[PDB]
Amino acid sequence: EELQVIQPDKSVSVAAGESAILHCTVTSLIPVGPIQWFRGAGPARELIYNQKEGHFPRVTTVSESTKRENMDFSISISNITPADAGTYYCVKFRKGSPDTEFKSGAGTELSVRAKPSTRH
Amino acid sequence: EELQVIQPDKSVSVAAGESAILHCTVTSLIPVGPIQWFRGAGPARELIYNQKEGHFPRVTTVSESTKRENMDFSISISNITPADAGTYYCVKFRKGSPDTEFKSGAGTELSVRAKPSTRHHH
Repeated sequence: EELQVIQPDKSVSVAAGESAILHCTVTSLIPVGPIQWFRGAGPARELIYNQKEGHFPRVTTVSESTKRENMDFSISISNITPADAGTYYCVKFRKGSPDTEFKSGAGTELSVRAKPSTRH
Repeated sequence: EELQVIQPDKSVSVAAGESAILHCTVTSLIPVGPIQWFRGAGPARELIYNQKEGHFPRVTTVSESTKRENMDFSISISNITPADAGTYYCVKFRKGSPDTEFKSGAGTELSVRAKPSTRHHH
């Protein structure tokens, strides 16, 4: 029954300027600890969202609450540009001193479609 | 990639009169269609919650999401009594003419703890 982190989309394609929804659910509430979203798998990955701390004005959670019982950690990111293309990972932390990474999701690759030129 | 219905808890134990959380998630938004909850697997099973229609005064979603992309269909049922004990199934329907059952979760067995007596005598 060990926790799994489920990212059901391998890939998401959005038009430039549209919002992009990156899905993540968990199969257990055990162990307690934060779910964080990153762009990149690497040491220079960017923290995209953490509900417990920090400011992320582009992100809106699907779950619409911080209830401890929530199992959907999916987010929407507004006004997508090619700078946002990347593989996004939903990561389960175990609370501790310090919190440690328990499970990472498989990644969802965000691609961004350029607006066709006019007219013609 | 085909939709799965995930009920993480084989069993939940609740004290009589308290609320029971019965968890359910889906792994896909495809196909489009309602999630329903039932108590029982058989022909006399009770409809407990229906996304599309009906009044279920004792039942709310755990999730506060009002968004069509929500994947957490866990429910809280209030004011539990032993009459509520049983196995609860989260069921994905495919929208159609009529809607059909696409997949059923594995079920969660709800048990209800009676309140200890306050007396060690007749």
